[PDB]
Amino acid sequence: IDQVLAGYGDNLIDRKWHGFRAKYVVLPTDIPPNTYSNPEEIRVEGLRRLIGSITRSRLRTEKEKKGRREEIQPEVMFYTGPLYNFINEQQTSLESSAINPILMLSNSLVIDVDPAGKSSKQESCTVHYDRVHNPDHCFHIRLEWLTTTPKLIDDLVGNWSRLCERYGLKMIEIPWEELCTIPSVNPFHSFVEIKLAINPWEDPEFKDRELFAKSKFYYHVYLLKASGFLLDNRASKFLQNQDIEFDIMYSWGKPQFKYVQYIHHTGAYVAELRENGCLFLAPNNIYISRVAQKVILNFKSTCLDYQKLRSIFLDAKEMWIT
Amino acid sequence: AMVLLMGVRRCGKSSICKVVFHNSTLIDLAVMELPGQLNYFEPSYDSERLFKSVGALVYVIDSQDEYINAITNLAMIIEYAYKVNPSINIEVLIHKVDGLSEDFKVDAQRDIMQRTGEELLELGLDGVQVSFYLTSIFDHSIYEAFSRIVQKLIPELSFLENMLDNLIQHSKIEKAFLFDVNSKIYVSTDSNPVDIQMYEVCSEFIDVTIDLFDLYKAPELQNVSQLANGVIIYLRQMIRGLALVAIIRPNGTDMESCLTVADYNIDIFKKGLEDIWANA
Ligand SMILES: Nc1nc2c(ncn2[C@@H]2O[C@H](COP(=O)(O)OP(=O)(O)O)[C@@H](O)[C@H]2O)c(=O)[nH]1
Repeated sequence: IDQVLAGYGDNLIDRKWHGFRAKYVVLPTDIPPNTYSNPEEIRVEGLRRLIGSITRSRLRTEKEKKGRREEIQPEVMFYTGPLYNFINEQQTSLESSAINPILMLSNSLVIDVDPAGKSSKQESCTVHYDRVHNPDHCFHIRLEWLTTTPKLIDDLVGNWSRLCERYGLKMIEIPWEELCTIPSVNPFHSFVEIKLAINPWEDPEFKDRELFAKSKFYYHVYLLKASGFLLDNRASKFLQNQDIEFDIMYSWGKPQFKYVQYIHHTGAYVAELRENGCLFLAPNNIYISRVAQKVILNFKSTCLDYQKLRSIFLDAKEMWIT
Repeated sequence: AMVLLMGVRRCGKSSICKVVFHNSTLIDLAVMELPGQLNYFEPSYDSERLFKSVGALVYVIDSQDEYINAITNLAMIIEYAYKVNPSINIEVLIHKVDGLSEDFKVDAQRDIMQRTGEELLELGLDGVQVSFYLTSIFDHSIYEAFSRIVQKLIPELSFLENMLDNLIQHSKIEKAFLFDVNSKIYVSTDSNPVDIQMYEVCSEFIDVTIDLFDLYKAPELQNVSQLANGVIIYLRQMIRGLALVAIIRPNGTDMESCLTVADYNIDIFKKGLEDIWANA
């Protein structure tokens, strides 16, 4: 702790202890009135402005502080469908500025959280922002700090949220650890496991070997989509079915996620889909405390009522047929 | 110095105008209301002469309703207001804050200030300073906000401050206000802080004086009101609509001698005020 606090953090050894961490999730929710300056390309500009503000908030030495054009922001790249489809699509023999044997999905830099000299110390967090983004996949912004004041980072997050809300989107925060581990950390936390009423792998009304060869969890993903959820784990191995050019590693560490995670577009509840078709369901306490209980109960009712789940699965089968 | 009142519908501009100005440079002129709804602004629709004729622009934000779009429209207004004339003082009033706590009021003012600053940073405007005031009709806050707005448009402020400071230093005055006959908007004072209680006392003294004069008419306003502890409240009408109200403490002296020296000193001050064209 003293070694990394003295500036000797370049030891490049996976330490068993972690600093203070906070993960922030950008969710496309709603366009504000006016601000015309299409509801599908203005969010691209919003992410561009967020990345530009983050890279513009870079911590710089006094020699570069006294001096006076900075480099352009790194490009965020867009695609549709699973991430592994884009990774496989990268085989084309053209260009070199396209996701470029471990693949770093994010990049890290040190920021200057207190610019006005409010604090007598020096304030410096670490940010990580992804190099990929989809309208159907949530965006990850992370914040790692060890000794910073937990109020200047709060108004920095508020500034980022306001800069988002001028455009569309809605910045939200979720726990860094997996949803399945909250009972093993916070026993008072609300956490319910959902065994859905109709099992699509054995129901006579809903069964096809070709469909499960294409998409095994097609009905569950469509249920989560119709209930208003966004995929959190964009780099998981439970939805896509393709190969890879060795493992993918984030800029902060290896993704140790047991199951795929899903985030409600409101930002209030977190869902998690298991291997055996069971669903996890729990609210986001940080958003509730920073800023509403009938929606999660309604989602539990739709996952437990036979008729409504049957209607959603019938809609899924009708869309699959046509 | 014609001030322009701008805001969304049902924010309280007409009620503010009625309460203040119904109960040139310095007198309470007929101000201009302007209902600004959300829309796309037409580029230079002969509004340059209008905004060039405005001494200071005043914006009204309703704290009860959502105000992010109001701040966005305000930023759009400032975007051409500062471009047309770079000498316009811009004022923003946070109206309808009577039913809010002090902490909530301060947090709301800080949030509005941060949002306006960030939006002006996005639009690229620099060198512009916008003042913010927490105003409400039911109390003294709107009067003080309009007092600051009017004081920002009188170039002879420091000389009046020096004159009132000398008058108070040589007459044993506790606090002297240079009011105006209508709207109770005090124009100048001393370096002493403007006490809210004393300001309300002087304003109700103005109201009592004007009402009692209006009760007996059809046959230069002067009024001396002495309390039980010897503290007197003096009134003397200045040039045009200006009126001087002072609270003079006796400090264990003769009442009539204090009245005589205060009358002579205030007459000298009025003779000095005759030379400067601060009236109207
Ligand atoms: N409580 C309170 N209400 C106010 C205040 N100012 C205005 N209002 C309300 O605003 C309404 C009148 O708005 P109005 O002046 O006609 O809006 P405008 O025509 O767009 O300027 C009244 O019903 C008042 O209740 C205030 O300072 N306090």
